[PDB]
Amino acid sequence: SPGVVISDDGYDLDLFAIPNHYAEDLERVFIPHGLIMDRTERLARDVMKEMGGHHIVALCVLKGGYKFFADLLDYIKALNRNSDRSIPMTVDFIRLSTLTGKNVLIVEDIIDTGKTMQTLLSLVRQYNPKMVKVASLLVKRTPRSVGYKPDFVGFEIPDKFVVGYALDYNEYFRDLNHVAVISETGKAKYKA
Amino acid sequence: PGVVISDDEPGYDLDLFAIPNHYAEDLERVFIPHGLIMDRTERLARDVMKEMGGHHIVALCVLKGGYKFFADLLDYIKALNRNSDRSIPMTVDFIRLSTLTGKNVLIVEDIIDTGKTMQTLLSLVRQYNPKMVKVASLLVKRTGYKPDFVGFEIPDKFVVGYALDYNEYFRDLNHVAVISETGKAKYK
Amino acid sequence: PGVVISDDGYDLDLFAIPNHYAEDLERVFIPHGLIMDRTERLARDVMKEMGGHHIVALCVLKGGYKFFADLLDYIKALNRNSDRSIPMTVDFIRLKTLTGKNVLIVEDIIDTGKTMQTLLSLVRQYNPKMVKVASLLVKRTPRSVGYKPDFVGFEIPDKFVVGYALDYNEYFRDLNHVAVISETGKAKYKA
Amino acid sequence: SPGVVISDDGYDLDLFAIPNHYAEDLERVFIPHGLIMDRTERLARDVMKEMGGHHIVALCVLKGGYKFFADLLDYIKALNRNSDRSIPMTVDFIRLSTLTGKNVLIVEDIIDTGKTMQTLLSLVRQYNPKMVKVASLLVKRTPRSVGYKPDFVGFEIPDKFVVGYALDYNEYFRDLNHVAVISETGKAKYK
Ligand SMILES: Nc1nc2c(ncn2C[C@@H](CO)OCCP(=O)(O)O)c(=O)[nH]1
Ligand SMILES: Nc1nc2c(ncn2C[C@@H](CO)OCCP(=O)(O)O)c(=O)[nH]1
Ligand SMILES: Nc1nc2c(ncn2C[C@@H](CO)OCCP(=O)(O)O)c(=O)[nH]1
Ligand SMILES: Nc1nc2c(ncn2C[C@@H](CO)OCCP(=O)(O)O)c(=O)[nH]1
Ligand SMILES: [Mg+2]
Ligand SMILES: [Mg+2]
Ligand SMILES: [Mg+2]
Ligand SMILES: [Mg+2]
Repeated sequence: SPGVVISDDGYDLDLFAIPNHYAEDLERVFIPHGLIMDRTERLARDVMKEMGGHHIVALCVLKGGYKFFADLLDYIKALNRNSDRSIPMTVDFIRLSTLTGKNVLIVEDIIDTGKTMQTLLSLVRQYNPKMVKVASLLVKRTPRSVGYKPDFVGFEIPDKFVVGYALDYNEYFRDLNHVAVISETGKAKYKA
Repeated sequence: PGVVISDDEPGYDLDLFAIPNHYAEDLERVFIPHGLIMDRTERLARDVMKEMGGHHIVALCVLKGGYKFFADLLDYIKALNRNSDRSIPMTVDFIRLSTLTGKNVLIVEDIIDTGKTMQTLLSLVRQYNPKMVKVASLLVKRTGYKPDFVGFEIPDKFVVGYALDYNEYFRDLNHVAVISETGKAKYK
Repeated sequence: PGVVISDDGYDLDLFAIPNHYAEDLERVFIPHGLIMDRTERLARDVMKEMGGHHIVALCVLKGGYKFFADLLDYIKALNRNSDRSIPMTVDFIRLKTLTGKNVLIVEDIIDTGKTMQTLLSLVRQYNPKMVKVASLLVKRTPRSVGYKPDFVGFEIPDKFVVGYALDYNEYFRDLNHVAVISETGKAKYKA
Repeated sequence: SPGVVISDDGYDLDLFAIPNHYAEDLERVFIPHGLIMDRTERLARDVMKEMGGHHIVALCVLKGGYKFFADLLDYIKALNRNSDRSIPMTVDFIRLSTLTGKNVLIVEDIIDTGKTMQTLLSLVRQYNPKMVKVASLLVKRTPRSVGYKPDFVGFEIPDKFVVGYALDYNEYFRDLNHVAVISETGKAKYK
């Protein structure tokens, strides 16, 4: 499954709640915060359906997108809360030999080209894990794609630079809970 | 007109969201996920404080149904009043009325179909001489009355989930989804 | 008797409180989150004792709608994971079809117990199958007639509380915590 | 302020929502999940008042306590969301240079002996940040303490081994949302 597909055919900024200091820094809102949560909940169910059998090593990729790792884990925890079974789980943050013979879940916020995840997978596999599966919230339909496709995808978004929820721009838009396309005004205002 | 959901867009495939297993064959598509509703409802609260709130607000919920939306909408409204340095008094009430005279009356509805409910309701409310009468409807069914505040404009399909029910079923369904012919015959 | 708050709450400066309500409160008895956690368990106690026959949830007016909405949400949450289509009736009543029904009366606060005793007397003449009362708050008061609800959220001291579901002359609705009103705020918002 | 003080002098398990597979693994619930959130919300406000405004560096200490770090930041980001000002913020993790000239906030889940923090504070202060302040969800009231006190304290708990929310035990109890006292059955089952 390609996940929730958003074609090239989001929302107007006036239809949702937006921080006033970001009003001119955004073009449109692609994915409202609540829509992310609902999809993330289903993602957690998909993961726990196949991977959630026993002990899980959930790896968060750093840096950028910790909010998605936190929310995904909460939904996963909520499922364990009603499983009639005490299930242990390892939670760590990649940027070692603990992964050997484990069910590893790599969690990423966004995959653009796919170079990051391809490098990361070719390194985790250098050890001896039972299996490595990757769950990503966002996946760009970009011509810059190397070809990689995650095992779990939340949203498939157009090839536009997005901010909000878990994605920041020079450590801005962290208080922005919606996934939104940055504008040239915001891109320039928050330049490093 | 609010968040428009056109006829040509299919909505959301049931495979993409969390749905009660007992409602699996009873739904066709998910139009509006629960989180989408809350986000839109949050903005609607801001729109209410924009045009209203200059005077004492009387929040009117209409029975039956839509109490869930009335509850959520007021929560966002009360949240806006929390960040104010002024203690805002607000009156809540439920109808099928002397309290309305000289007040800003907000009639909260979950869905508008034929529009006959609101037309009959408006006329009676403005008889009691309010300072302002406005209507907040979560859903407007594309089936000559237009609300002041609209959450979503949905196609002509019988929807259930979130505040909306069918023979008191689908109350546990948090998403606004289109009912199927199976579910229609099932819970008739 | 549910969570017991003895005569022996919290300081206002330890929680998130509306600045305009600073002088109007003495103490915070029950933070909003603590209400939610207890309400969640209450909903399970209801399903374990009333989830046998179709439930007619009756909300008592005025006040207590917020507790009614939250209680139902946790109830509906249990129905989602039941793998069964469970129909539920919701309705409202005031200071005044139920025959052979499993009726759940939802109240926010029981003080003297006169309201519920009167209500229960009225409902039982329609001859329902079962009547049970779930109250969020129950006061330890000498003015109590002796009535005890089937489901209790919190047993609180004999103090006039506001917040969450309880208002005072249409004030304190934005207050999410159950808190004791002060003489300052009570005289400030008097009608 | 010493934070919300829980005396040695908690809540019964039968009053709150608790997973069935942890039933015999717990003695008593000290802090329900919702109570934590209400307190964490106030802490975030204290933080933003005192060290907020401009740029801060949020450091989470590994391992454990990521949950409290996530929730505290959510409340912080909620504050910045309604501030009418674009506030930048660094989020980072560290396990025992960018910090220099910045407002460093160390976020801990629990402080017991205080050996972890005094060591951590000494290292961070070497890089001459503009200031270093520490927010701990739980401060364990114990004579084993070195005498260190955080700038921000959520709860001052008795000297009992607690699990839940952000405190795990051999990677168990991660699904437990309430801070509860572990039993001997659970301390041996998850050995
Ligand atoms: N804020 C923001 N950052 C982005 C975006 N696209 C790429 N990046 C850069 C980083 C952010 O984590 O991701 C690259 C993943 P890779 O191309 O597969 O190696 C974007 O739309 N928004
Ligand atoms: N569950 C469900 N109920 C509906 C729907 N359309 C109409 N109704 C009937 C009721 C529901 O509250 O509303 C009527 C509004 P009116 O025709 O303008 O007076 C629908 O799509 N779903
Ligand atoms: N806001 C507020 N109102 C209260 C309180 N105690 C009593 N009341 C009045 C009403 C309910 O609002 O109590 C009637 C229940 P009964 O005495 O058992 O018949 C209180 O602490 N706060
Ligand atoms: N699950 C649990 N773990 C604890 C507890 N007390 C200490 N620890 C261990 C670790 C944190 O997990 O404490 C280090 C802080 P320091 O002792 O001040 O240097 C406790 O009550 N529960
Ligand atoms: Mg990332
Ligand atoms: Mg209606
Ligand atoms: Mg009442
Ligand atoms: Mg720690």
